[PDB]
Amino acid sequence: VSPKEILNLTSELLQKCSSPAPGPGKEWEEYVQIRTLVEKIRKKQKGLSVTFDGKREDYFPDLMKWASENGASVEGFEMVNFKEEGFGLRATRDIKAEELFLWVPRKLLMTVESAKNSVLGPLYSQDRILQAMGNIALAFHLLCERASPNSFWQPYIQTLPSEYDTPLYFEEDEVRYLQSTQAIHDVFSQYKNTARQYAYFYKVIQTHPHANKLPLKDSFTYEDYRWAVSSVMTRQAQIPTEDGSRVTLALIPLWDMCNHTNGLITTGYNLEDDRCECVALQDFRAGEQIYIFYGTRSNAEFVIHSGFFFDNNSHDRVKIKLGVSKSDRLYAMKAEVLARAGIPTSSVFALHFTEPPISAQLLAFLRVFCMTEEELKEHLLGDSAIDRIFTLGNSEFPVSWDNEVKLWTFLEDRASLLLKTYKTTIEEDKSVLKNHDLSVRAKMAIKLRLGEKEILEKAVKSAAVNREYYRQQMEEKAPLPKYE
Amino acid sequence: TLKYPIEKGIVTNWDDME
Ligand SMILES: Nc1ncnc2c1ncn2[C@@H]1O[C@H](CSCC[C@H](N)C(=O)O)[C@@H](O)[C@H]1O
Repeated sequence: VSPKEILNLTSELLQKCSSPAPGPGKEWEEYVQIRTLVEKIRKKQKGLSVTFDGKREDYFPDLMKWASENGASVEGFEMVNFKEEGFGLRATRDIKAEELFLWVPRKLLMTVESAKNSVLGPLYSQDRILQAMGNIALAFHLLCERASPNSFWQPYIQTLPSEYDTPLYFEEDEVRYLQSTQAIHDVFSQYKNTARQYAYFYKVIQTHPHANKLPLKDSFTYEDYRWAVSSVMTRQAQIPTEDGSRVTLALIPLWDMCNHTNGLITTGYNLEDDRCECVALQDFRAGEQIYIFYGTRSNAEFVIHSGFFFDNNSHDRVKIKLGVSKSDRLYAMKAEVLARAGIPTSSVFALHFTEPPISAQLLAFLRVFCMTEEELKEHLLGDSAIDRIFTLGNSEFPVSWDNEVKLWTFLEDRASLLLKTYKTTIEEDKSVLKNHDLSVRAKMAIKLRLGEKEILEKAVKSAAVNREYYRQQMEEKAPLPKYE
Repeated sequence: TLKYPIEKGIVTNWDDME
């Protein structure tokens, strides 16, 4: 209730969220403690500082008029509230593939550069965090303009969602589904970053004289900051500056109403006309939702940064950490072969769900990881050594039949070991999804943990098929393919 | 292709201490 009480609570939140990492076995405990302090602050505040009287669809007409007055495309589509994705664009005429149907001039964008020239500018010029991280700078730009009734971007801000499905909005028990996964550490980090940043900037805005003119000084709630960073992370894009020599982060009105489907990037920046341009990803008949391809992200990144889980994401993947051990008697040769191949001795690789399960770099690493001393020598010495290194990432040219049997054996065993570190099985997750009635957010968490295991299980199965294939080649003593 | 391809919701680093 009291301004002094909020100051004390934010000071405590700042100290808590600035402490070092407690160790992976204590990150859940720290997460709940941070949540407890955040929810105590949030329940003593009044939600979003600025709210609007109308419904969301009441403001899209003004968004169109504003965009039209500044040279954007406003014909051929309409805004529709779709159940699956929320609001999106629907075609009102047939749109052919590769047709330029959407363009947005730079003047409509909210950018780090427009953040500098705004009321936030003076604080930006002094505070080191804002200068180093344009995404946070974008979030405060968005909040400041939201709190400014005469802002040029009011038609855009009034049509933004009021809530998101980033993990910042999850209940404790919805995040608890993610325990023992790879994704949950990033959920922890996002919550700790956001809480730290809110507390830091709350204290800055209240005392730093360069924030004297900020509209946020009257009211700056945790809900404000959660909304602003979720708005930015689910919608921001990278574009070039007007000159084209640097890049910057931006919010792109109208275009950012398109929801996601599998495909290719069809949005580019036109520097000569200074506008964002989007060509149709596929044919869209009148009455069909207009989709774009957001980018080649994993489902962990879609959930955590984009606020949704995407079924049949063809680019999904999980991390796998591998390294040559310094206690290997062949460490020095293996490290040198990898170095000549441009591969580190230790790294985090990816496993993919689509074919093939492992990339050229991971294949090259696994081959060297399993090489005998005589194979390593042939990759280090003589007039063919460079040629041998060049084909290390190529599935068609193995080092030896036994080298392939060994690396696929190791991978099968490693992916099976990783599968055993999860708190549930694939069969159990599928039963929960079938026999429990769940919120959207809980389903996102369960499908994310299920998706991790399904990638691991498919790597297990593909490695076993590869192992048995190359074992047959070894038994038959078949001739090794040679590159020419 | 695209000289300046635009990725919607591009992943950025929010760790102000890193
Ligand atoms: N294929 C998809 N499935 C589910 N939600 C999706 C989606 N593509 C986009 N979204 C949603 O749209 C957001 C990106 S901005 C796109 C417009 C948004 N639906 C709105 O109402 O403003 C994501 O955070 C997610 O909430």
